[PDB]
Amino acid sequence: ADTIVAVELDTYPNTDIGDPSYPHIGIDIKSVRSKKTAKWNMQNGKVGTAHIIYNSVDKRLSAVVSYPNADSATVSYDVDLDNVLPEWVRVGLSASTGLYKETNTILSWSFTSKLKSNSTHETNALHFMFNQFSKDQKDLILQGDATTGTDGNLELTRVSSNGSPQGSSVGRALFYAPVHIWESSAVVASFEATFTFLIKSPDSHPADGIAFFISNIDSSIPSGSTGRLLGLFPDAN
Ligand SMILES: [Ca+2]
Ligand SMILES: [Mn+2]
Repeated sequence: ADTIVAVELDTYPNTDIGDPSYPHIGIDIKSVRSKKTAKWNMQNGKVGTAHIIYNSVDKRLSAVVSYPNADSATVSYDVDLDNVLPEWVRVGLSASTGLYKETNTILSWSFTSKLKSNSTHETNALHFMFNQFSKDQKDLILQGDATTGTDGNLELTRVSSNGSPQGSSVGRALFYAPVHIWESSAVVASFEATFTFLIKSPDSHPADGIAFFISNIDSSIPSGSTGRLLGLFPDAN
């Protein structure tokens, strides 16, 4: 199976797999059962922003999610990602719906990784920023139902022509180039990610959520990962 580290924006509480009884943000280390969660006052139909940060000295994966005019939600988990992830990874966004549904629209996405080595004022770095997506976005690997270009957005899950989100959908977008998160001469490794999202649902119970994830470079959507598994995991272990 894939190796997955993710920050989940979980819109639907599945209490039998350890979700709290409310929408929440969580840190997932190789399991959909988050190592840490925090309550998330999700807003149907409003544009939100998520930030993810980590560095190899502090070994703490942290995330913050907010909306304009509202307080934020934050979650952190102490973990050495070099003991979890391989040396080369791909980064991406994932989303799903199940019997309950929502739009999982990405309006922008940025990522920065830095490897600071032993040699004088070195730094290896990768940075990308999307503030709009075109219909043929060649530097994204789209998987499942994900599409780009509709209103210049990245639609991670299926939406009808009338704009209604569809259930039982799963889709991901990974940045085309592999990302180097560890090197033998590196003295500090760090990354940060930001994405803005629009989760819209005609229903009182939207599902299932959006995640920023880091994976083995050849990661693909696991079989049966619609719904609560967020397109990231093959089971709820
Ligand atoms: Ca859930
Ligand atoms: Mn959850």
